[PDB]
Amino acid sequence: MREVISIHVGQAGVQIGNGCWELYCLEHGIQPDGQLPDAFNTFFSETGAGKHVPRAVFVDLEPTVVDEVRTGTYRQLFHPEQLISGKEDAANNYARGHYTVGKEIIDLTLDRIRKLADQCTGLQGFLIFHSFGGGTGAGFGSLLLERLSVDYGKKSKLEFTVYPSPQVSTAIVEPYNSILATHSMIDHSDCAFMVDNEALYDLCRRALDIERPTYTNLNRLIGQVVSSLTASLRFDGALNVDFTEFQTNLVPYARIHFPICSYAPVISAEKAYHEQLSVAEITNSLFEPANMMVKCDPRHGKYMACTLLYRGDVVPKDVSAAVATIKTKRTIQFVDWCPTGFKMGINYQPPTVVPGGDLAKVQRAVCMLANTTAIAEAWSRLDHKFDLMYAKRAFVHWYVGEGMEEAEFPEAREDLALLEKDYDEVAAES
Amino acid sequence: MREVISIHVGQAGVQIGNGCWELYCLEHGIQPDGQLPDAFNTFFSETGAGKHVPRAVFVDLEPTVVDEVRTGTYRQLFHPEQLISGKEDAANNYARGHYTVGKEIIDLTLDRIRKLADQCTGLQGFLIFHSFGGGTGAGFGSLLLERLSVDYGKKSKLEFTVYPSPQVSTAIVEPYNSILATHSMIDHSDCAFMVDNEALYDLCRRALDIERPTYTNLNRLIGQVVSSLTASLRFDGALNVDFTEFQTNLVPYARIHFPICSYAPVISAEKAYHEQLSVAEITNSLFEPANMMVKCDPRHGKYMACTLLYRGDVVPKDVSAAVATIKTKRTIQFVDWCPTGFKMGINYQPPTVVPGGDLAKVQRAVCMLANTTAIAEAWSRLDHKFDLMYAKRAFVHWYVGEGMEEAEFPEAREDLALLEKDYDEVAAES
Amino acid sequence: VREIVHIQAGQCGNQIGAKFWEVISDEHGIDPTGSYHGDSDLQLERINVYYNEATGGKYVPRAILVDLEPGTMDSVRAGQFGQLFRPDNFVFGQSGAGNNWAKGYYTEGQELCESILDVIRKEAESCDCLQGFQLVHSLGGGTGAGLGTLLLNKLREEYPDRILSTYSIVPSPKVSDTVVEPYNCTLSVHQLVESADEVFCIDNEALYDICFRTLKLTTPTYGDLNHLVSMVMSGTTCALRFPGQLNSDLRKLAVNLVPFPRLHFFIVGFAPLTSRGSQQYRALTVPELTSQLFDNKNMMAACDPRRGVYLTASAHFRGRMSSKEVDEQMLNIQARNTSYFVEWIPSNVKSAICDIPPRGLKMAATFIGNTTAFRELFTRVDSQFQKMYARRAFIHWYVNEGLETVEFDEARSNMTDLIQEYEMYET
Amino acid sequence: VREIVHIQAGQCGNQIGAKFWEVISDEHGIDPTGSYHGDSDLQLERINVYYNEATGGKYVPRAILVDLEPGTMDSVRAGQFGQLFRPDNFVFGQSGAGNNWAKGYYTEGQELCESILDVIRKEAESCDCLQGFQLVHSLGGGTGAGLGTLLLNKLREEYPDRILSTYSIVPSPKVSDTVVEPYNCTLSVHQLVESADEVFCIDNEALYDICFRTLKLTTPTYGDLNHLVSMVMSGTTCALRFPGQLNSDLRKLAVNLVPFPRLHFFIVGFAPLTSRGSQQYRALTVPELTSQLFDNKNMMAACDPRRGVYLTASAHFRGRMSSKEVDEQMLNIQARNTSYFVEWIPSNVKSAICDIPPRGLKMAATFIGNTTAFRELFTRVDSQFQKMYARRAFIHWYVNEGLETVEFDEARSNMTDLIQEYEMYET
Ligand SMILES: Nc1nc2c(ncn2[C@@H]2O[C@H](COP(=O)(O)OP(=O)(O)OP(=O)(O)O)[C@@H](O)[C@H]2O)c(=O)[nH]1
Ligand SMILES: Nc1nc2c(ncn2[C@@H]2O[C@H](COP(=O)(O)OP(=O)(O)OP(=O)(O)O)[C@@H](O)[C@H]2O)c(=O)[nH]1
Ligand SMILES: Nc1nc2c(ncn2[C@@H]2O[C@H](COP(=O)(O)OP(=O)(O)O)[C@@H](O)[C@H]2O)c(=O)[nH]1
Ligand SMILES: Nc1nc2c(ncn2[C@@H]2O[C@H](COP(=O)(O)OP(=O)(O)O)[C@@H](O)[C@H]2O)c(=O)[nH]1
Ligand SMILES: [Mg+2]
Ligand SMILES: [Mg+2]
Repeated sequence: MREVISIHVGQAGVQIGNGCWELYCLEHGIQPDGQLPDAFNTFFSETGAGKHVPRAVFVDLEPTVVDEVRTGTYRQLFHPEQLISGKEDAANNYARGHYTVGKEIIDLTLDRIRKLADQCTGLQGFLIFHSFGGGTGAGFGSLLLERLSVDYGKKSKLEFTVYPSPQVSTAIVEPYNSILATHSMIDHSDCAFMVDNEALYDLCRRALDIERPTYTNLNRLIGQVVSSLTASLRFDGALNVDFTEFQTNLVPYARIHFPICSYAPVISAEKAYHEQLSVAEITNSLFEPANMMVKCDPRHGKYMACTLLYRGDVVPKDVSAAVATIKTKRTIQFVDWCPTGFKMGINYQPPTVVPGGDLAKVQRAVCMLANTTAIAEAWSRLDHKFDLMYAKRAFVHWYVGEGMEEAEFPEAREDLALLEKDYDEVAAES
Repeated sequence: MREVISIHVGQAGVQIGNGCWELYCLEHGIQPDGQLPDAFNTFFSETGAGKHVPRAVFVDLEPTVVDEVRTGTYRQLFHPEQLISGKEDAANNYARGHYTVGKEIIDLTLDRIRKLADQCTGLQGFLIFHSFGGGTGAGFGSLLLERLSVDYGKKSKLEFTVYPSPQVSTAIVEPYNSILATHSMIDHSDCAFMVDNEALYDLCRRALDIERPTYTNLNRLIGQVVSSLTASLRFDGALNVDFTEFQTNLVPYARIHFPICSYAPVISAEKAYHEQLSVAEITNSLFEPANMMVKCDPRHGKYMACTLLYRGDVVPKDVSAAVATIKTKRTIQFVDWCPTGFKMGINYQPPTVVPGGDLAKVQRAVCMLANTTAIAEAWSRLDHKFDLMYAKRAFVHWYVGEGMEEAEFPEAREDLALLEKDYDEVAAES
Repeated sequence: VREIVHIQAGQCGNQIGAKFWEVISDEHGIDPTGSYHGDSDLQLERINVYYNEATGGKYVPRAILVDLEPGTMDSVRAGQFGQLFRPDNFVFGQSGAGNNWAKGYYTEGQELCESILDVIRKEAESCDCLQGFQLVHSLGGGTGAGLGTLLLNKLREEYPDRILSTYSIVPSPKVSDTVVEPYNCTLSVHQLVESADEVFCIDNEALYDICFRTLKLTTPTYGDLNHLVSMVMSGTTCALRFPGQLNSDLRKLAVNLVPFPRLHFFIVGFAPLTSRGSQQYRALTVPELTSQLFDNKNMMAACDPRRGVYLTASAHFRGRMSSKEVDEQMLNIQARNTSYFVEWIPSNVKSAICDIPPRGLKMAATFIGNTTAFRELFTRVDSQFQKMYARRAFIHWYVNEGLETVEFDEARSNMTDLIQEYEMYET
Repeated sequence: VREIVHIQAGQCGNQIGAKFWEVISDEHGIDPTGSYHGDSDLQLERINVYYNEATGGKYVPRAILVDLEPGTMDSVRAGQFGQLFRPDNFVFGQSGAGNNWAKGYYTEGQELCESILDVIRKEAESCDCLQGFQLVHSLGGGTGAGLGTLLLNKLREEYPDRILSTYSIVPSPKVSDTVVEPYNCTLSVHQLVESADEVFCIDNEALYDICFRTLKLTTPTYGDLNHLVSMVMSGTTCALRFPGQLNSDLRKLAVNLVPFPRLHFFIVGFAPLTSRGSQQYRALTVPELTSQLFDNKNMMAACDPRRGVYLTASAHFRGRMSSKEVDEQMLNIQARNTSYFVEWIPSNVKSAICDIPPRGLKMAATFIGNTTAFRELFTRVDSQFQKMYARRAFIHWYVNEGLETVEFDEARSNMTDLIQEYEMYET
């Protein structure tokens, strides 16, 4: 029919991949064994009898995360070829995952990705997951994209990655890997969505009523966003939105392609029992900085083109009333040369609950993707943290020994500066 | 009705012949005793009552391999005259197997093969098997082929021989026997197929999932290819291909005749759950260098002529679509002076499985035979290996002592250089 | 025998098309299986205008559906009237819509254009006569806006004589459904002005507003919105389909309402409209119909006529009614509001009467008018176009397809002159 | 009483003929055991054309089977209509098929030719009349291409007056089934041009294309492919077998379509063809048949007529129909598309009418045309032959059968002139 291919890289990619594919199978009708006790063609392939196989590839340079899937409940669903495991991980080193160890397995991975592309007659794009701080996520991820750019060209390569948190950090060398990866992301990727763990931690505690979450809860929220994005591509709706439509709207400039993401309603299973949650309520909740899943305040900057996606009971008449109310908010800023700024789409399939889930059975819901100049706040923090470590040359020795030429350090520094200039240059007014 | 004769020389030929008739009895449905619990007369002969007999001759200069069949379960199937065993083998010496000991038994075997041809009214080809490194495979094989050329003349002499592996080697004198036999094969053989164990081992581990194969597993893969090749003569099909049809199309020159072989799909049980195995997929697999049973990359050379053989569920519509897709892949090279390069053959009889087997019960399958200059990579390695021995005269004394004149060593070297010139001259373009 | 070929493009056109054929099939009395089970002989008089006959006692519409993705088409197949359409007329691509006017016009348009044209040629050259082509498409999208204009140029080249009447949905200014709406609309206007004889502009804002004011729909869906459009084309071609005291077809309409080749954009409205519960209290006569027709709240285009002046107007009436009563109202409404009509063209209101009303109404009326209020619509898009065009960057998505930057200047230049052309004639 | 002798050569010829006799037997109503059990007396009027009588009211076809090896007819013996054939007509060799034109013509051809000719002489001189011979063979192969041309010359030598009409499959233009096809085809071209009155060219690629486009067959087999071809020869001989308003036999066809002795290669096509799902919606009539016939996609040979120009054309019609409607259509399609017809020949299109259509179809049509588009077909094999002929070595296989160097040069030179001959007449 028309297909989308998913590639997952690293520990973050695999565990997010679990959350996504539970929700998809636990939305469509497919048992963990592949049988049934429609939109199947978009995400699954058919092998005869009654068995289905996902269109996904799982990649990591170490076996612990992958072998959890091989020994897990959902082991039977996946094709053993799809699960690729390395021997020893990159140890959070960009050069090690790019030049020495990454090139040992890069050409093995692309064959299977290309092999899956043959079955996809109506392929319209790819979805790729990363962790910026990781060695395999940033190192191997950059190498994978650079090849896929020349392999396929004019096919949308959409990405959904975890940006480093403003203060929460689990890796000391986190600034080094992110900036080197940033140069590779910007020139080859069509569009890449940012999310950070620190915002999700605060959201998963405040909106969802959880005292002490784990990575499993955060991945479940991530799964909802991706499903709503593809909901226009799977089931019927009064306003369909294709992948190619997101590419044109959300990208004003060739290098300003990073959006930021939000979802509403985010309420516990208990407290939805009191609230009606009309179209106006859920639309109003999105624009508050508290809900948004990146820890940057939009009020610091300005807004760009935005996208709204509605699921379930929504009627188009109430959307126009709600969006018009949004424009009356003087707390929300727009540039004069972007007067329209909105694309809306509606799908009738309601959101799907999760086994042992954290969300309520809401009849209607809305997903939101927006480009904003407030992301320059995130870039400045990463830029400042990088200069302190490079000024005294805190960790250069590890990266040099693994094949990286030091001249890459100033180049990635310079390219980040231009992007910071681009966000300020576009933010200017005439 | 229409007959083909099989001759097996050396230990490798005897063991392969055991596997080959093991497959044919299952394929036709003939019990090991010759009774039944069609295409029988092509491979078998009836003796009245209900007993059949293969049209095969087993020859080796030592009784160990032959007596295994004599004492084995299949002993009652074979005719006692067909099993000919010598007294002492050639000791991996070409001169011993050609001049001294080879001439002791050459005319005893030649009566036996000619006797079998009397009962073959429609005899239109022979199948002869070799191991190049063996003394009897090279020394006696040359003496047999030289006689069979003048005994029968314009009758197709097809050969299926195991070429020495690029690095896997079990005989020190291996380069010596290969070059000496090379002169004999090129002039007298109508067409000889190349295979090597090293490529067989790798495919038997990657595609077929075997940790540690034996020679028995490798022989069964060989038997599948021969069965598919002979299926056109034996069973009904929309595109019948005769031995003469293979001879005319595959070889563009007299000496360039050497083809290469491939087979698809080669899959285990659980891997076949997840793949639909369409005609396009199996044809695509035949062209990856990983599937060649000769360990030479086709990308090093070019394609001159190809023949495709399909069995079972295949429909001619999808063959034309599959082949046209192959033509678009110009990572695959054809010379301009051969634009067509293909003959396809379609048969309805599916592959036959074997108890204790290694292959999954696939509904459709395809076999591949093609000629290429990628083989010239293999000849260059053998030439460089030989010169190191002959420069210091590493093993001349053994061969001269067994009747061989030294002058044959440079002449066989010169013939190899002339053949290598032919392939490179053919590779030239206008 | 004045057959009309119907073409639908884009997500907007197909969903409009599905509801449109429900209205026409219901009026003629055709079973969703394609068989006639109606109640009057007059229905079978001139059903040939929209339908073709199949030998198995079947009636098939003269419809061609165009889209770049099958998702919209597969919804129509699952529709109630899906079986009615001829199976081979579905022409679709295998690539995303892109929402890009340049991509739809150049990359995917050329490949689809040749295949679509011959399918059109099948229905075009199959019947005894062909008066005009009817097109439904959106101007804010990429598929209908791009490929629809390309096919419009080719239709003119092969059939210059025929009336290329089109129905378009103009991007709503208050709440836009696409960020790149000004680019797509401005480029398409250049193609539409020079090629199309008749263009009717429809805004979803009024459809929302009319539903909320009059019909009192708490949750009006696109079904109701597309339904309010449905009678507009149904009423227009009704003069061809049924007898009347004064017939007025498309060519009569174009001659009267178009004073100059470039001033032909029209506003449309329908009467009567009443909430589904307040209909009891309302006596229904011809003067009551006229009051709704000229009321500024009933226009489906969000451009207030009072802010401009009228040049030409036409009214259609359906049902057995007095001819004097219709004629007197045109005189009365013209003299009462002389401040909104040009002095140098007298009798700016055209009239027509049709014998048979539509279903669900005993008397009904349709209004089509042309006025300088369109300057409001073009001012909104042009002002937004200048805002966007200085920030050249969105042309990046158009440059990669192959579009030259001077085309944007040409599109603005021609549309600017169209604004000026309406300005001068106001004097 | 216009008996026609049928000869089948090679793998392709025998399997097409086997499907051919299924169609003819069903049309006449001949039971597979060889006895009449049909439904109409009209079937018995002129069954003598293809069938020879046996004792006990049994009818045997006038068919001769030719091959180099027994495998092919053993499948024929197991066929559903295998019992129908005369046992002695099976003539075959006991050597390899070869796939070599030189081997099939010289080595095994001479032995086969003498035995086959007397078998032909059995049926040729057994009936009261003999109008022409019918041959089915492959050109990309070795047996049918080689031995068929040898037998073709001998048939002319003994029977110069009789019509030597043959059906041939052409080596495919894009993806084909043999490496040495240009050698086999080019050598046969020299024999085919001078000896055969009428040659029809057939392509498997068009057969694949027609099945996928119109019939929507997911897995079209050779049974379906041979079925579509079998309509063509069945329709051509239908004029002899049944009465009609305008009779047109083979000799009528040859005189009209062939302007010069060498320009006689023909393209064929059949109508109507419709998918099973969409056959309900069609309005099957005479004009609908005309649209399919001149449609470039339906033509069974991959040589696009629009790239060339027409010299002559002929259409056959079956069924009780209007004579005016057929005569009007042939004029309209002629004047509409004059750009593809030669000026110096008026009335480029021929027409004919037959009374009885095939089973299940109330109406059917067959189209045969001649055009310069065949220059595309010969250019493909010519360029490939030159690319082969620089590489001498393949001749070495043909040298073993006595084929000399001059034969390849002679074959290309005549075929190149055939391309030139079509080039000059385009002016
Ligand atoms: N939200 C979320 N983030 C995760 C998850 N797992 C890992 N991460 C992020 O990944 C970072 C650590 O890098 P890795 O997970 O190891 O990614 P990698 O590219 O495989 O790095 P290597 O293991 O060295 O190869 C952490 O700081 C987390 O922010 C997860 O399950 N959910
Ligand atoms: N693939 C495969 N190769 C075999 C097998 N048996 C023997 N060979 C090959 O045979 C080579 C050794 O020569 P021999 O098997 O002794 O053949 P030979 O001609 O009888 O040599 P002699 O015993 O000296 O007379 C090895 O290098 C193998 O490559 C077998 O069962 N399978
Ligand atoms: N009234 C109405 N408007 C619609 C419908 N579907 C889409 N639209 C409007 O059409 C505009 C553009 O539609 P789009 O999908 O881009 O059309 P396309 O890209 O040319 O196929 C949007 O602003 C929608 O609001 C419908 O069913 N009814
Ligand atoms: N349509 C069709 N084509 C066939 C059939 N059998 C063979 N062919 C085609 O005929 C060509 C040559 O066939 P070949 O076996 O060499 O015929 P022969 O050597 O003359 O007997 C090939 O390209 C085949 O594709 C058939 O049953 N149907
Ligand atoms: Mg890792
Ligand atoms: Mg031995």
